[PDB]
Amino acid sequence: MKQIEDKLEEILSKLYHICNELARIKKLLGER
Amino acid sequence: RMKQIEDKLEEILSKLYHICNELARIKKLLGER
Amino acid sequence: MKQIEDKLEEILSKLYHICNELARIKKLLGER
Amino acid sequence: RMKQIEDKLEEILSKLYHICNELARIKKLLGER
Repeated sequence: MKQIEDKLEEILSKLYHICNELARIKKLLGER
Repeated sequence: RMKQIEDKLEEILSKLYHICNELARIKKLLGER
Repeated sequence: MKQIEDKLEEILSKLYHICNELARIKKLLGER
Repeated sequence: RMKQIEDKLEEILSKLYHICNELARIKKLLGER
């Protein structure tokens, strides 16, 4: 169960990296 | 057409933020085990 | 706890929608 | 430049599939409660 809690933190960190990268992609497309 | 992609990325980012909040909420409930 | 299991199924379904849409976006960009 | 975006979307999709498998693995472990 703690292994699950630690996995969730890990997954959340990965998702924040993805959000940052999608925002970068949306910027780049916006720049033309 | 590129504006439609941009707008969809914006929508996908908001959905992903919602998912992150829900998974954070789960994590808190597991720390209350 | 079952509420958590049901939330995870819900989140997974949403993520599969997102994957499908990103693939559509990658197609569209590829088409020029 | 557009090929770099496409390649990054491909990388992000593979990361999201990995996340989906990990969350499915959690879900199974919660059904074994």
